[PDB]
Amino acid sequence: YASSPGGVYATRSSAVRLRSSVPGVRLLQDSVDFSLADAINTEFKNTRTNEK
Amino acid sequence: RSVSSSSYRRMFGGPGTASRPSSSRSYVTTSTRTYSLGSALRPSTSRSL
Repeated sequence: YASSPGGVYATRSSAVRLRSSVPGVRLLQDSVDFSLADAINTEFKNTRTNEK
Repeated sequence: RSVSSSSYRRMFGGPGTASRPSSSRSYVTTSTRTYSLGSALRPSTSRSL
């Protein structure tokens, strides 16, 4: 029943102030919570609940 | 006829370090210590008493 296995959270990293330019060729993320699909993973299983 | 170069082409260092920011990824990458309470979420007790 313990949260955060190993005591984990996103502790602040902050390094040497490297001024690289980065031209920023994006991976766009059409799964910025594709979430309608994971509510739908719960409904691919509510459809199983009604049939059952 | 000795060449008379001072600093002579301005004076400002070298081209030469625009201080590209060294982010603190010299820290340790975070401890992902999450936990799953996978047992108590099915309260397995004999009410047959």
